[PDB]
Amino acid sequence: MNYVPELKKYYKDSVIKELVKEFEYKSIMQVPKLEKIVISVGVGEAVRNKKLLDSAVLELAQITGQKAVKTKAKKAIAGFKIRQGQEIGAKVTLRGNAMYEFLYKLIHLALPRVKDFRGINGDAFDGNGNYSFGITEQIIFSEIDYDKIERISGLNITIVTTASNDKESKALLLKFGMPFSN
Amino acid sequence: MKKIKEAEQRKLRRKKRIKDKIGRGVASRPRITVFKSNRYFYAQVIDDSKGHTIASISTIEKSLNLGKNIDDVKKLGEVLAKRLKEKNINNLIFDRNGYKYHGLIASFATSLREFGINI
Amino acid sequence: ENSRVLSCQYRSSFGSSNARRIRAKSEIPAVVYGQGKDVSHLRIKSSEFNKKFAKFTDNTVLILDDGKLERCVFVKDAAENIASKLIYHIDFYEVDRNVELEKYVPIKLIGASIGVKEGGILTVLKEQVKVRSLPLDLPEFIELDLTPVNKGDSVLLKDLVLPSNVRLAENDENLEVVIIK
Amino acid sequence: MLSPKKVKYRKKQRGRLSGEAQKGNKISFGEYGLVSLETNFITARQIEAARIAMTRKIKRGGRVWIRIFPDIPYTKKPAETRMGKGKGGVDHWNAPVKLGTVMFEMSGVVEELAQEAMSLASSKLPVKTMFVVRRDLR
Amino acid sequence: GSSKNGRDSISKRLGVKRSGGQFVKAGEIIVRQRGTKFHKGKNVGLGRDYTIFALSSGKVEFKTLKGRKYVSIV
Amino acid sequence: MRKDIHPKNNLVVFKDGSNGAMFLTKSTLNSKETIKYIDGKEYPLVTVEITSKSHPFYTGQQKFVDAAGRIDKFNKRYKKS
RNA sequence: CCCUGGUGGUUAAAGAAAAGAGGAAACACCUGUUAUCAUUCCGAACACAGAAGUUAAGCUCUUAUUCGCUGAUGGUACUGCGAGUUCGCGGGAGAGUAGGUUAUUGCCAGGG
Repeated sequence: MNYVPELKKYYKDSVIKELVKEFEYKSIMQVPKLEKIVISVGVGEAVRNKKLLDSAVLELAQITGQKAVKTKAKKAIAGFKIRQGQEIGAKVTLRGNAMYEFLYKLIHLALPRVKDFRGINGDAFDGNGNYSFGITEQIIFSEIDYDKIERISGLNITIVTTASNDKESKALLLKFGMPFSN
Repeated sequence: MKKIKEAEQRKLRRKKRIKDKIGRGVASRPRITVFKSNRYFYAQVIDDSKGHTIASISTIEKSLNLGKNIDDVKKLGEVLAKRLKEKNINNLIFDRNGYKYHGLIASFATSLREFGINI
Repeated sequence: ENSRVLSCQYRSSFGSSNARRIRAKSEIPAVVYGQGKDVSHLRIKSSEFNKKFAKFTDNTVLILDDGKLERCVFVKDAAENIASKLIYHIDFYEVDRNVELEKYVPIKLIGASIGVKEGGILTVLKEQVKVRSLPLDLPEFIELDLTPVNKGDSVLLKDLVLPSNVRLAENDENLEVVIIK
Repeated sequence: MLSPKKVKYRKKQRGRLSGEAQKGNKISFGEYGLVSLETNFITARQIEAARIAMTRKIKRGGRVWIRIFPDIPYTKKPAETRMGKGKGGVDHWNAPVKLGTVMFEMSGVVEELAQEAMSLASSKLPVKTMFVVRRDLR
Repeated sequence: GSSKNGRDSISKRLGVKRSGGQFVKAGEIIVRQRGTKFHKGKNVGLGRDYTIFALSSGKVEFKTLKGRKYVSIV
Repeated sequence: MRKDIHPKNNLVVFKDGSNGAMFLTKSTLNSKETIKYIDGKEYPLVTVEITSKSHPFYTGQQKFVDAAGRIDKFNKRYKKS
């Protein structure tokens, strides 16, 4: 059995058809879809505290399911007293089935558990179908336990879509039921 | 758009570097190049002193009726060896042609090897 | 009509020294190109050119007669030495005499406007206007008197009184050429 | 004064300056120009003396454009020294002008007043000059 | 106040040693250079310091492709 | 991939305590309790108190208490002078 | 032979952008990650296994040359030599102008 995420089932069985009708696309897979979700977290203070970076990496692992990579400093800078090549950030890429499952978990479970959650700004679009927005308290995810955290942390989420514009991606996200603050 | 374009560009860069690392082929020891489509598998033997294809083979050839598996390319390499021996070429230089020497190409090359072709 | 005619004769010298000798003989080397023809190399009388076209603009058009043919040419270029007031080459761009064509033509402002007299502000939005005519009838520059233009008045493009066979070509007919606010 | 605010190199070699001008030799921003009839160097300070003359003569009538900027150091050894050490030190700044450089341009005023003002300017420069109207407009 | 500088290295005598169209035999030096000012074509080789030398007897030739100069022996 | 650096992903059924909706979602969280999903398949059940359809943002919207009707509240008591 | 794909040769960009056209075969998209294989996380790429669907993109062709690139003929600068002196003989740009340009071709495989 090719086990399939419920999001993938929902997409393939409805969303393709509604978007074809709604945007008069000539051929079927002119329809937008999702290629990757990038979860990033920038801990510049890790240059003092290694525990911060280790905790962030581990908490990302529990949140998603796959291990993270610690990015390095592209350029040595003094304003943040950064030496080139130091460990500064940590990111995870989600694709395919894991991507769909994580987005389902997020939209239905973790966005609800945010303090004063009143939707998400439906305008954080880079003009090319890529939607990036932040979450300040990772504790919204029930996966991580409260006691073991060493410092409350946030993280940025970027959703990359095959769409050529923002309208297409916003329509796809709305069909997915993404709680945009509107 | 740009992603497919850059994938193509990387393939071309690899191909070019491979070519001038292995050098050109001569009538004594010509060059064997391959091409791996989503459906088929092609091989050509080229003499660059003329730009001429001395011999060639592919899975499109109906009579062979091979597939696109390791087994099939093993048999295809056997056929290529027997076709080249009658044209008395035993030394070849193996242009992997932008691919990585592994899997299907590994089996192809080793099959040319067990039957007296110097690659 | 003569004052738009220019006499030339062909030259076959083609050298720096040769051109210097010609200009010493008080003529001007010149070339004519356009309409896909072979370039014509010729020479012009400097005194005649000075007398007739002492005020030539990019939009001046004239007639070249080699005694055997007539050509309608724009003065595409003229290599002038300012210190010695010396022309030392002319480029003539030929056009078809009967083909309507466009060209930006500058404006010339005359009169003292009542609005500016009384406290108006000149703002010359447009320094030129796209007009349309056969080559021989293109206006050298289009005049505009501001005297009746009072305060808070802009000049419409149709308001420009125009020579006979000259016609407006601007896509925006209602744009303002000069305003007095 | 008029002087560059930053230089790659503080001192540069005195070339030989010759030939007429093949560029910057046409009236561009104005109505009347002050062409030179020689090839020489115009110091920044003579430049600003001529500029004061023109601007003061013009009672707000129009605008003045300066078509040269010095940017060339002129070094001079200390007063009493011998020929030893080398390349003493920048003293003042020179601009290069060739026969045919427009060098100065004026807008707005009547031709007579412009000609007067610009002879008043020419009285303070080290080169022969000529006042030119556009010679293709009026 | 003396001169702060005045210091120059020995000239290295770079440049093309055999002109295009000349006849060379194996091993000749053709160009001495820093960097591939001229690149290698057929029948020549590049030393560890980018010297151009002839792998066989022949006649030098320079070609130009996309603005880069190539040296060959034909 | 290589396989030694990943937490054990597991299919998990998340049960809302409020609406009763259940979500099938591959969570790395080991749940002590097991539930028979609609599909006859056993999955670790995690009970979560707040979920998608029971948003105080989707369905139960904001309760604007005593903001605009300030005039009304002052009228109803202190208006009889 | 032509189309398609692969691989060269001759160099001027054989460059990108936008619009339109197709897809039999071929190419590509595309599908799954299970086996060997790969990533400083990710089947994205690489790799293996295949034929549900499509010209949408890549690709080929057609466009106003939209950007780029290329660019004469004359003239000028400059220059070798000269008992002609700003002159005598020879060589001759760059920039600009009129334009031009969305390659051509060899032999291998498939079928027209």
